[PDB]
Amino acid sequence: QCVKLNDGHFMPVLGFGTYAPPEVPRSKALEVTKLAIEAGFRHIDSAHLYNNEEQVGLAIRSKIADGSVKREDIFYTSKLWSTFHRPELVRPALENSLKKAQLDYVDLYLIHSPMSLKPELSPTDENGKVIFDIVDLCTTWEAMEKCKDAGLAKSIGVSNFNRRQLEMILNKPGLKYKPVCNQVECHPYFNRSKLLDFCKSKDIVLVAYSALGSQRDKRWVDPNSPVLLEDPVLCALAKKHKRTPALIALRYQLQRGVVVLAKSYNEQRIRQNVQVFEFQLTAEDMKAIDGLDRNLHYFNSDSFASHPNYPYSD
Ligand SMILES: NC(=O)c1ccc[n+]([C@@H]2O[C@H](COP(=O)([O-])OP(=O)(O)OC[C@H]3O[C@@H](n4cnc5c(N)ncnc54)[C@H](OP(=O)(O)O)[C@@H]3O)[C@@H](O)[C@H]2O)c1
Ligand SMILES: O=[N+]([O-])c1ccc(O)c(CN2CCN(c3cccc(C(F)(F)F)c3)CC2)c1
Repeated sequence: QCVKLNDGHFMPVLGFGTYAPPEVPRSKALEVTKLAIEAGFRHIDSAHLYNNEEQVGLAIRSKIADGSVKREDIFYTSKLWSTFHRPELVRPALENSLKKAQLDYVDLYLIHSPMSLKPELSPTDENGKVIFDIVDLCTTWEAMEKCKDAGLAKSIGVSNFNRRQLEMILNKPGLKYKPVCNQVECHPYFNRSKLLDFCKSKDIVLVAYSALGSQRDKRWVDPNSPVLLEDPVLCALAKKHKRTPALIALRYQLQRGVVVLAKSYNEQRIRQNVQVFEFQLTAEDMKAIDGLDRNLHYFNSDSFASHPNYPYSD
């Protein structure tokens, strides 16, 4: 089922992850998203960065056209990339994203990250050092507010913000709309409980990404770090409930009132992940998973760690 946003709109509590790396043909994005919708998914998460909006838009419009689903049955998220943080660029980037997906509006538009870059998805100096930018994100937000006001996005939110960055938006002068959510890295090795409480107290949904340990992408993730789905507690619980570690991890998020994203480009696992609605972890199960937290984020950059808006300390 869904959950009510601080704006009145509803968000399905399970969402499909759509990112896949360059080497996965863009055609593939259209298939998987369709299987996702057929399987039961009603929340779809894309981004400009992901470069798959044409197919994801099509996927959706394809399932409206086969009578599977109405449009308001579907919750579609896109995201503003960091080269577009300047307010005069927010709306054009949203419009672009809509035009690509042949769609009238997105349910949710996010600030992908607070790490502003220079107005190239990854702009780079003479040496290959990525070029930072410093923008007042409150002006980015006022621009996001004009997009909601204009019906182009039903709900607005942020992604990758920490507590301090969220407070910055929440105490902006003349604030019109709270962010409805804050999409963040969240899984049992990095549960973000403190930030989860804060978000809750501000009537902000925490949406978990990489809740399955991520795609372990070579650009971002240290190959040393342990594979989430291989954890013995997550594996013990899978047997215990006759399910898979993935399913344990997803259901874990639901029972803390966290909306959870799951990515798969495999038809079996796409169908599997909706079994998350078929079973319950116990109170003991939950405290056991709570114990797994070890302050480990899969995404890393020595480059970005020195960006003035880097969200994690350390
Ligand atoms: N806001 C951001 O900055 C941000 C960052 C990262 C991600 N996201 C969102 O998060 C979404 C997903 O997160 P993620 O892409 O990092 O991946 P993820 O959800 O952690 O999943 C990672 C891997 O788990 C595997 N997997 C999925 N279901 C499984 C199952 N039932 N059993 C076993 N393995 C399974 C998948 O492989 P297969 O594909 O082989 O099934 C996938 O590669 C992304 O699509 C994106 O929408 C947002
Ligand atoms: O699978 N994927 O490769 C993949 C899939 C979906 C995505 O939205 C992205 C893009 N990410 C890049 C990392 N980023 C981030 C956020 C915080 C810290 C750090 C730091 F620790 F690295 F600095 C990085 C969030 C946005 C990559």
